[PDB]
Amino acid sequence: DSIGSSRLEGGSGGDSEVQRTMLELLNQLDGFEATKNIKVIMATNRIDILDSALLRPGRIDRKIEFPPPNEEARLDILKIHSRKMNLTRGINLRKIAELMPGASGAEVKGVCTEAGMYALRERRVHVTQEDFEMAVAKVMQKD
Amino acid sequence: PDIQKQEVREAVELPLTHFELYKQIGIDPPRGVLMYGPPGCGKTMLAKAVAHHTTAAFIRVVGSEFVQKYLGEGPRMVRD
Amino acid sequence: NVNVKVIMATNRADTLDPALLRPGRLDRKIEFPLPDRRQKRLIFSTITSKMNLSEEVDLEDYVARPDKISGADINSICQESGMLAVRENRYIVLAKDFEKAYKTV
Amino acid sequence: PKNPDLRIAQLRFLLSLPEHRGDAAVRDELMAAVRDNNMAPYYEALCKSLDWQIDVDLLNKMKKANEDELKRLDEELEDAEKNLGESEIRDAMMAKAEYLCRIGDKEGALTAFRKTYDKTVALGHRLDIVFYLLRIGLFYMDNDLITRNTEKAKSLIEEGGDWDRRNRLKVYQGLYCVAIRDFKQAAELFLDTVSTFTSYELMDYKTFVTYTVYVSMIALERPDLREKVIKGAEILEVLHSLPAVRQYLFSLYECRYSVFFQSLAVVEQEMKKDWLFAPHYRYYVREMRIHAYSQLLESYRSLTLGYMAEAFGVGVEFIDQELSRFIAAGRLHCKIDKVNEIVETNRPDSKNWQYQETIKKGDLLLNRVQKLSRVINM
Amino acid sequence: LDLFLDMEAATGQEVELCLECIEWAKSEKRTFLRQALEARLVSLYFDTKRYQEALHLGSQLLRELKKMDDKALLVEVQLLESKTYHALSNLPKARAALTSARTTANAIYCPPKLQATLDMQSGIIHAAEEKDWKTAYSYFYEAFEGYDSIDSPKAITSLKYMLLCKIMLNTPEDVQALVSGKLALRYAGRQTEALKCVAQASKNRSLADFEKALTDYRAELRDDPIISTHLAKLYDNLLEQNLIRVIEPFSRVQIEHISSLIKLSKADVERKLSQ
Amino acid sequence: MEGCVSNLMVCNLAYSGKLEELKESILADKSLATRTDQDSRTALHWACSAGHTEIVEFLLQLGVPVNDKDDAGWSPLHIAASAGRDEIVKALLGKGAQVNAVNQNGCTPLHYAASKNRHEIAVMLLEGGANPDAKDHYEATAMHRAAAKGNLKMIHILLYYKASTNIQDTEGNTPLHLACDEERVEEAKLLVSQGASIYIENKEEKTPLQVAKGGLGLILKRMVEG
Repeated sequence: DSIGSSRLEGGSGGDSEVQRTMLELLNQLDGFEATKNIKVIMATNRIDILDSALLRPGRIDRKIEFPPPNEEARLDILKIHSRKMNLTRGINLRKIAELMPGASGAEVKGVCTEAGMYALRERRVHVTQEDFEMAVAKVMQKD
Repeated sequence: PDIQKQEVREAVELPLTHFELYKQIGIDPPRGVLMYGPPGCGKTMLAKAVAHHTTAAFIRVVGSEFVQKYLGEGPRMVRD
Repeated sequence: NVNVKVIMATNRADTLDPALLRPGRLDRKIEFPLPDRRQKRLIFSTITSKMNLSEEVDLEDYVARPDKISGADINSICQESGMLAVRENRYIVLAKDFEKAYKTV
Repeated sequence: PKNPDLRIAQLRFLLSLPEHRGDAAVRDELMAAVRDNNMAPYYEALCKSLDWQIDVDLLNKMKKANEDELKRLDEELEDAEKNLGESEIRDAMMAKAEYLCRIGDKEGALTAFRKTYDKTVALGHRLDIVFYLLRIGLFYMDNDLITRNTEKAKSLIEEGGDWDRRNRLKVYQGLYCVAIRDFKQAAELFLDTVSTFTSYELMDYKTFVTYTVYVSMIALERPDLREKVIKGAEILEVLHSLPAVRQYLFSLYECRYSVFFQSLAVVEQEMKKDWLFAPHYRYYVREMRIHAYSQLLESYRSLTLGYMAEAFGVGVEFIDQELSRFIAAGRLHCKIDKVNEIVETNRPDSKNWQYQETIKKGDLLLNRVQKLSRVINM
Repeated sequence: LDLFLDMEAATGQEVELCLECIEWAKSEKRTFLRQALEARLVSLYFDTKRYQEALHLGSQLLRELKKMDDKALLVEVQLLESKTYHALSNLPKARAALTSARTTANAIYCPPKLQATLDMQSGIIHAAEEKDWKTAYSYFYEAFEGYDSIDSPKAITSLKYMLLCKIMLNTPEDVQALVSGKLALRYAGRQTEALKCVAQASKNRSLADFEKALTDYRAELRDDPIISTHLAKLYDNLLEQNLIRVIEPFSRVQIEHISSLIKLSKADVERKLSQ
Repeated sequence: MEGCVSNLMVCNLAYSGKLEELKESILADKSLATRTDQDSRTALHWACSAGHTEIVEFLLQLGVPVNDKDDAGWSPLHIAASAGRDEIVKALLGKGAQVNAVNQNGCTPLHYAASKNRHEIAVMLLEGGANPDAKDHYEATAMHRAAAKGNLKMIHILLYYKASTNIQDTEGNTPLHLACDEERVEEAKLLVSQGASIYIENKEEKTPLQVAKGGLGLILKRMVEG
């Protein structure tokens, strides 16, 4: 799963090497099976989904829609992210989870990972709602 | 062995000379500065601009010197 | 708990890998495909601040025409104009050297 | 506490001994007696106060007010107790302990601050509690007790210096170094005066400057002054507060004892009648005198009695016994001879003496290797 | 208000009248008016040599000024802030306020009155620490260009500042070259004569004559600014030159004999020496 | 470094602002004012640049042509507008100088008048019968630069003459787009309330609503429908 940096000229072929690798791997799996419980799960944030659709013109695939920041899906994973880092009991996650729709769920993780740094810089042992709010503002400054 | 230079300024010289202010406003200073586009070059003009605006240690890159026959030198170099 | 500054440079925004652009790292993202009037005015202002300016030099045509046709390394072109002005033909650099440096490269 | 009642109760020193200032002192003591539950402190200080005629009147109201407020704090504590929360019980116990500092009960404050010490989620809040012990520690003027929690909280910080936290702590260090006679090691403490602001919790800014001006002017020599205060703009900004300080600095820097001895009375009167600065009023005078004498005798070898008497504007008979005492007891320079009726020194403290500076540590090392030889075989 | 303050009469009721003006402006709810009245008021306290309420109300003014529009108005009060901090002699805050004023006034074109005052003050700031006399001389030069022929006192004090900062580096030749000019000849007066005496005492390397310049002309030098400390610094500098000149070859010699040439008392001499 | 801005003596004298030596030069030789430098300019241009009224009034009294241009086509009126001097403009317009004169980029003096933010100069220039709807080689009016430098009063006095806001740049960017790019709320709301069409699309096919950020285009559309 790649958003960061590529040449897209020679890098497209560089990725095409890995695509060829998983291609021949799928050719081995389709060819025969030595043992069960063998699967592969990939991810793509870009047009390389359609490129994979070009490499796999409707042969073997499993399609699952993945909307960014769906909601109820934001809450539980926000709790999961709140398990590792220190968080008080007087904070409301609902509205701060509902404060960033229509964009993505990565903004939430950004808000969290930053809130850790915010709490460390403000010398706080815990994270508050105002921290999450300001973090939301900061991550919405870019978008 | 007007908005661009202001945003960059606030993303460079303001975090440099101001700490406790950022602690008061509760805002973490941005580390990165991003550029884009084929016509836009940058990478020089802005660096020299910051160099003239603020006086400090600046590190300019000659490209990648860490790619060699020895792969163990790189991590130690960037660590140094 | 440390003092450092790291800035990034990239040509395109579709640049693709799992390293640099991961959310939570870069707090500033600026797309700059086609430089506007204000940015040109400022970037010419900072370069006309140190170097000797002139009243005959117009910033209007240079804030206009490059908006249509945009080249790279503006400061380098200005330095080339400095190489045109190092010929000791004229004391104060004018729009002639700039336009010449623009049409040549 | 952080209330002005701390300073009001800190004025008890000048309220007690002198009978001259015992009017306004007991006046604003009685005036502030109705604030921040001052009943118990002035009840204990009642021996230095007036009769029981007007005293027992307010006691009946203050004692029931104290009980009501305390049982209300207990009620709030019970409301916070048996419930889910962290900062609630912390702030409740903290405020309760603050009121326990207001009444002046050290035991209740001790056990309360101990409980909230055990309830500390972080080292920062712990340091806040420590400071809460320090502010009342200034009133109780304890020594080892206030240094105990600070020495304990000294290690394992890792969060770095904050804005008003490290600053206030630095101020506390300045204060406990005002109490102790340590100077040279305390010379780094007042360098934070740039970031210091007005504080109503312990001491005012101008009062802090007024307190540190003594150690800065006396304990620090001219190179130290030029390196710190003269180069700095702080004293340049705060000299406009009072005309006295500027004159005291200029007269000493220009080595003029004429106006210095004239204004010396004001310095002496300002030196005494102070809470923590009282026992040291004997030391600073002698130290400043011997420092001035050493400074004047530094660049001067043979001194006539006339120019000296004109410079100091004082009799020769007094500086006679003065210097005579500063020979043996003072131990500053070499022997002075009056045979020529003119002061003439020698002071071979440079060449051979620089090499003779190690003979003391050498003899001590000799005794110490005699100790090392004493450990041998048994 | 300005025309009333230019008269300089009964300054006691002036401040109270200004307070009435501020109260009235607040009564009619005019922000810019009361801000201007306070901007003049802090100048009044600046002329009253009171650095407390001027800096306090000045700061309180800055707080509401930074939040609002018209950044050009901030340049004035920040300049006066640099002035009063120069009176309090504080380098970092005055330099920071100066830089802030520069980056504030960079976009907006300032009048020659305010613009030249920036460089004029900056020159004194750089002359305080005595880092580089050239840059300072440049600042006083541009300040002279801005203060040129607007008013007589401003011009004569401009050339006064020029001759001062240029005599800080002790070159009387350029002083003569400047006073030989016809342009500065019409701006000449009793002010530049003392400077000519200083330049003469510098080129002749005379002490007692410089003391005479500090004697007869002190009636004037009475209104002399804080630069008098720098003047005494130059005096003590030349004094140091003489002291390391005539004393050095003599290992041990009579003090009255070596002071016979300088024909001055040995008191201040012994004081400075021992110092 | 600094020095003479031109090789000619009369030009440097006009730039230095010496009245007596210049008058003496003219009285000595009348052909000195007709001379041309390497910059193809005369003493009149440097005199208008210096901001001296007496000199330019004397020259205009002598009857020197105001239509004289350099290699870059700069007119004395452009220099006068760029200098920010009212009296010079009064003199030039008083002598009947052409306001339709164009420079290398074809920018009218109104552009430089709005660039230096001079209200009086702009008003006096537009009073002489000048056309606010005139376009340069880049096909842009003074309203563009006025909205770019964030001048409300300039656009206001430009609208006092009922100048059309429907002028389209060759790039496709209307003054409203520049008003949104400058993030000026007052200017945007004003221009929109004046009947400016928001349906004009550029070469990038970007509506003015998408140009502004922070929901400014929303309240702009609110002002349109309202």
